[PDB]
Amino acid sequence: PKNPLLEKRPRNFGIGQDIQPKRNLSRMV
Amino acid sequence: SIGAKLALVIKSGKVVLGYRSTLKALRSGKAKLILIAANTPPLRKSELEYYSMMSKTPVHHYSGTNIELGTACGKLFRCSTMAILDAGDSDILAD
Amino acid sequence: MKFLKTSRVCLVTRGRYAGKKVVIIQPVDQGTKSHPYGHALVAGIERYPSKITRRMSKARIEKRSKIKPFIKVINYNHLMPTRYTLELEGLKAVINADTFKEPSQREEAKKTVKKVLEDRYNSGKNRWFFTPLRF
Amino acid sequence: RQKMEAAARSAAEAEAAEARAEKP
Amino acid sequence: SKRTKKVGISGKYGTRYGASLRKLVKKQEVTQHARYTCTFCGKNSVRRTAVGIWSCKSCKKTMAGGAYTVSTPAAAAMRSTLRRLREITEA
RNA sequence: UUUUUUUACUUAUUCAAUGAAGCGGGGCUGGACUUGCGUCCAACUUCUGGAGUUAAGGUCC
RNA sequence: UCGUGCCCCGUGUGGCGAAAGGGAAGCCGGUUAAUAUUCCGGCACCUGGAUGUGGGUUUUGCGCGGCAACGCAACUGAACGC
Ligand SMILES: [Zn+2]
Repeated sequence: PKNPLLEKRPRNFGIGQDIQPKRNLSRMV
Repeated sequence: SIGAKLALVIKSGKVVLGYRSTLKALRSGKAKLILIAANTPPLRKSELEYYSMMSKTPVHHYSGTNIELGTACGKLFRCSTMAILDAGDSDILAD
Repeated sequence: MKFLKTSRVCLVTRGRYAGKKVVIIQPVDQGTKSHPYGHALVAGIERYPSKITRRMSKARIEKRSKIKPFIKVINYNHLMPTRYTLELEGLKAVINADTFKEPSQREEAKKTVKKVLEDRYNSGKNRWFFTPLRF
Repeated sequence: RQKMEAAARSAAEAEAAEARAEKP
Repeated sequence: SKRTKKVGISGKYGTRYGASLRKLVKKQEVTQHARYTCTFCGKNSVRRTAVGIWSCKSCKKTMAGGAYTVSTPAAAAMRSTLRRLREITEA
């Protein structure tokens, strides 16, 4: 059995929402 | 029409004019109606709406300013929010 | 109707515990001689349990799931009541008016509140009460 | 074991409470 | 007790600058020094701090406005046609 | 094969912006028209002078 | 530990330029032919460093009190931010 205190906190990466993740920016280096 | 109903409540019923007395009425749970002026700050408006939702009190958004709401109550001072505790002989509650 | 009853969850807005979540143990609407205004006897969380991730050890989880409670006489004007309720049988009459007149009674009451709140938190229920407010 | 039993009792109580709620 | 017949607030300028110029400046000085009713809190405490900048002493709101009046008629009419265009676009 | 006219293009050259961050083309989903399935157009935050950062989690080891 | 690697971050670039701008901290008494907030005497302060003692906190681990404004000799707080 898993711990009931463990929580999922999804991030929304739409415009105006949460900070963008670190993507591969090698095309624009 | 709401001005005429308000004048009838001032003449016959019981009201409290002002933010702190309105909050005290909502906490007591004997408030029958809440009137919120148009130019009330949005934070205070949201607080009053939350209090009225928790006490199950109807809310009327008065389209005038606090100056107009005080004039409608018949006072020479502004009023951003007010509570009707007793309707009196008016039908302001039936809406 | 009235909403400031027993098991009502509120937010403290003034004082040292501003921003903390409390549960109303006892409402005193007509006030007393010491506090001649509508007030409440409440119990709340001073230090929230820390966040628990899936790779923590059992000892670290047990360390981070500790709750520091507090008890308070608080004015109604310094509370922001919420639609949430928290019903705990172990907190029934855990504090009263003369609890706050003796430091050892406060300590025993805080021990009881800590035990009951930690049982409820370990149950996994009422997660909104045990997460801190962000402001 | 006692901690788990206390947590289970508190969860059962919470579920039952939710069921019953649903001039000087 | 009225102290001057016609100069009003322009009486500080004495006999200088010409009657028409003093009369022209008088309107702007009266409107730029008058107190206005705040649209946010309803108190009569809005006053100019700089040109185009009007602040309320009570609720501490600062508003971008006209040079010598709180609002300009062009901006009021512009707000009206903006509301009309927004209603047309939404409907 | 060459001379004029316009009429496209991009690789020289020129200008601007940025912490060189999301360009171009597909896929997925939804909506419109169309032919009876090709286009174009959209994904994502609007009552509030709050907060937003050290990945939570899923699944194989 | 496939041991001779991997990860995070973005903000740019240095120096000179004020004995009236900004700025850590010293007062009183006495003393010489001539110096003194600089010398002598008394009484202090600032900055930085090391490491003790007392006191505090903690077996409800990181203080308690006041409705509140806030108080009290203490009373953890890196990155990154306001
Ligand atoms: Zn104002």
